[PDB]
Amino acid sequence: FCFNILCVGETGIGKSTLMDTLFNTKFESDPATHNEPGVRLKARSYELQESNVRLKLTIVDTVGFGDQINKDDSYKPIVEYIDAQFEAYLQEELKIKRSLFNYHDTRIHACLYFIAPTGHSLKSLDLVTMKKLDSKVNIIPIIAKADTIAKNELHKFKSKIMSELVSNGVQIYQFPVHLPFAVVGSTEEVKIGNKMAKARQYPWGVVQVENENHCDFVKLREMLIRVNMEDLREQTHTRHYELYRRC
Amino acid sequence: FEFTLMVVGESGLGKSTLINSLFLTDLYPERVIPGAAEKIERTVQIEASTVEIEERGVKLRLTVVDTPGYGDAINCRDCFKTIISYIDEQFERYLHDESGLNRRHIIDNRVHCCFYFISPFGHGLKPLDVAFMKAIHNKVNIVPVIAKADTLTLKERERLKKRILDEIEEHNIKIYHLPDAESDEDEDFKEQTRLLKASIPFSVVGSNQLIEAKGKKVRGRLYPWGVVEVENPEHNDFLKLRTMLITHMQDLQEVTQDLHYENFRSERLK
Ligand SMILES: Nc1nc2c(ncn2[C@@H]2O[C@H](COP(=O)(O)OP(=O)(O)OP(=O)(O)O)[C@@H](O)[C@H]2O)c(=O)[nH]1
Ligand SMILES: Nc1nc2c(ncn2[C@@H]2O[C@H](COP(=O)(O)OP(=O)(O)O)[C@@H](O)[C@H]2O)c(=O)[nH]1
Ligand SMILES: [Mg+2]
Repeated sequence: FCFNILCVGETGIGKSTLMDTLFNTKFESDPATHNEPGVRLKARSYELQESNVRLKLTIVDTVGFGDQINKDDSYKPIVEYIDAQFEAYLQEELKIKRSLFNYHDTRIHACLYFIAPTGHSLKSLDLVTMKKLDSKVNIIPIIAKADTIAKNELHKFKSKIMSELVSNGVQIYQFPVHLPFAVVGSTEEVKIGNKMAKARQYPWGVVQVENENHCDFVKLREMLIRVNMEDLREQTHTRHYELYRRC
Repeated sequence: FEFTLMVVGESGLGKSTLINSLFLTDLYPERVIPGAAEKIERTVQIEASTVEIEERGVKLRLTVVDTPGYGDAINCRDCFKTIISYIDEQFERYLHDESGLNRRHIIDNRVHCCFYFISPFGHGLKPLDVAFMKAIHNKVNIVPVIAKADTLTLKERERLKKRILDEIEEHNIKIYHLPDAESDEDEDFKEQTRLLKASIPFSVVGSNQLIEAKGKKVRGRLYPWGVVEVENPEHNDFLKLRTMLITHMQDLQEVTQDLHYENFRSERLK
């Protein structure tokens, strides 16, 4: 029913486009400038049908992430939002006359962390932020704008990213395709065969979002939305929220 | 003749790949990319590689001055000091050498051009890009370059170029301007200067890989959906950037001497 997704990613890295593609609609997607004095968060809620299920979806985007010359403490407004939803849930549990069945859960159930496709490994900001978030939210690292990475570069880049996550002890969500998901988003259509498909048209070819040999979008949509939505909520409640509640 | 080209931009924008594509060189055989934890407080270092280039029939000493570490740290406050100090130091050495009695054997190490690589992943210039260019635009000939242009559709590419140009004007950034073509030059040279000027900022692709551009092995990048050709002007601006640099190397040197060096020299007086 209720599902809250946090998109952490640099300005223009494709957060709004990917969400529109994932749910096959047009959410609010006003671009940010690069001149925000610090990181802030934009939250929007939508009532969707995702198969048969009435879905109250909240999308929380970072704004201004990675844009300042001094990127110190960029994680703090993100953690503040995540902690505020933990605290709101806890205050609900501490009510005398309470109705947790009626309560609209606002806790982040999944964090899509958008990794810029440098082709090297992780930026210092990526490491610092994911380390600050990994005990607060289910981190799902993804390579954004993955059509940037050539066929002969993708596997090495994925492996370098995971090696950095492992060697630095970053805890990422384990789902109950080689990770991290390399995704492409697009609200534009291109005629492929006899059908109109979400795609990106270049002078040299067409990247098809739903072509699993082009990117991991289908696998992301499958794992995040079609399969493990309930598990992401439960891990949020029984692991991340419980850690906060313990203090 | 000697030419010194400085390269600045966020790590991972294909800068070393493009530089090696321009001259068919191998300037970074032992380069080590640091891990994320090492980049948290990484400092900018100057690295200079000098090679002999014999383009067409003219031989020239090319020095590429790279700035590894630029933009890596969490807090990029002093990411400009070392670069600015290096540029001013070359002005300082030249001034001492041309004022001395050994003027016959002066080695000109002044920086004649700076390729500033702009990320194609955002919407436009970032505060770091603006501050760095404003910090050096009175000292060096800035050539802004859109990196990894094969990440952009044509419409995205046109949109980003138009915005970068607007922001350069908004922030009063002085980039290098190509000389206007004289009237005595023939028509197909005047149109050449016009075509180069119209494509600024150049959006380029580089590659060290031979791919199959059906019929011939050429420089490019292979994707499951097609092949980007480095030297296809309908794919990216690599050839315009290369042609611009080779055609205007002498003018770049002369502006460095007549404008930036002279402004350093007069500003030098205490
Ligand atoms: N190469 C490539 N470009 C993409 C992809 N997805 C989106 N883009 C382009 O990048 C632009 C920026 O996308 P957005 O969705 O606005 O990025 P954002 O993260 O929401 O940016 P902000 O809201 O300003 O923080 C889009 O308008 C597309 O043109 C992708 O998968 N690959
Ligand atoms: N999409 C794309 N990738 C590139 C291009 N040039 C280089 N790369 C890749 O980008 C990654 C980093 O390139 P590199 O030259 O080391 O970047 P640098 O850190 O700025 O010197 C490597 O995987 C390259 O193969 C390009 O024009 N387009
Ligand atoms: Mg957006």
